[PDB]
Amino acid sequence: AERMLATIMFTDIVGSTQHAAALGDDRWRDLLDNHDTIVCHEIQRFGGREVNTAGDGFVATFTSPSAAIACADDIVDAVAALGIEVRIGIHAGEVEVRDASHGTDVAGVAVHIGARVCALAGPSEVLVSSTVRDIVAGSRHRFAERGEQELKGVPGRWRLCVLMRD
Amino acid sequence: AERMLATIMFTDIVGSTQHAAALGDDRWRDLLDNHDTIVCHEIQRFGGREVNTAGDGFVATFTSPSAAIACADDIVDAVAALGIEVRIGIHAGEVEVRDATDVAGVAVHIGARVCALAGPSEVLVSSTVRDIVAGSRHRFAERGEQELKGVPGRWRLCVLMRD
Ligand SMILES: Nc1ncnc2c1ncn2[C@@H]1O[C@H](COP(=O)(O)CP(=O)(O)OP(=O)(O)O)[C@@H](O)[C@H]1O
Ligand SMILES: [Mn+2]
Repeated sequence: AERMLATIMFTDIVGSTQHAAALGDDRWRDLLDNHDTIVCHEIQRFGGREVNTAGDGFVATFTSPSAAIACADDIVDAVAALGIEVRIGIHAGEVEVRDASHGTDVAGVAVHIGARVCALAGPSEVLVSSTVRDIVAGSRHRFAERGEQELKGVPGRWRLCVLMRD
Repeated sequence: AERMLATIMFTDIVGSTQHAAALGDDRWRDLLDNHDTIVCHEIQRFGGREVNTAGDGFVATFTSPSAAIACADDIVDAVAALGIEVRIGIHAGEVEVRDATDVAGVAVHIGARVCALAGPSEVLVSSTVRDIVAGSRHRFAERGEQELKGVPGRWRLCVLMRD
């Protein structure tokens, strides 16, 4: 492995648990396979790379912060077409790449920060660390600043920004 | 090929974020790799089938609730030998079996959730799994009624008593 700079994207179906319960396993299952084939499609489209992909959501790394943001914005719309909303979290940082000619994985506190931003993201909302915003500054993307959302005893403090889509 | 009865095991490292900070990404990565070889080995040992990551953790299905419970208690000890503790959650129910091995259904969400309620080096299970192995050597202590989030009902959770 090597320490590499990367932009990490985390996806999560909103009220996924209530959803499965209000639907039944048969329909829930079908809805899941649709979402996965969709999201996985967008990610690959925008040159992203799926890393370990966990639960009712995904995790992917992009070599371009802009791409990752474009992907996330497109995903939010493509899944809303299924009746379900997704919440997305993005972060960028160096990470240990447990890479492999298959399911190449990643690890480091950067990964935990991403996952943590995803959890704070609202329905059909793309949330990102101020880190992600500063580093694409100069691009067409714009964001609104939420403020400081102290993260699970993580060293320092973090501000989060919502991508203003359209 | 359809709806199947299964015992699902969810594992997760306790305070995996306090450990990475304290270790630094380099060491955290190696450890993580040791843990994964260990857990994955126990699961395979006890005939389990990984429907594999719960991020910093695993998810596996067993055709025998007893086996799954024996795998989980062995795991708790084998990882404590690395300096880190795991929390484990078990549940049993029918589940939708599928593609891209993977499983799905509200039973998976229930498991994933009695894992999050599990303490360090603790094996937590739904009253559902205590009930299905009643008659075996395993014993449990009852926590009471929890309102597992997003879930209908109000479940009773039980702690596996280990030596
Ligand atoms: N196949 C799978 N493998 C591992 N985990 C899975 C999984 N399917 C679902 N999950 C679980 O789904 C849960 C993740 O949190 P969410 O799914 O976002 C519930 P929530 O955070 O309460 O959303 P909500 O507030 O909209 O109800 C985790 O417990 C996760 O491990
Ligand atoms: Mn969810």
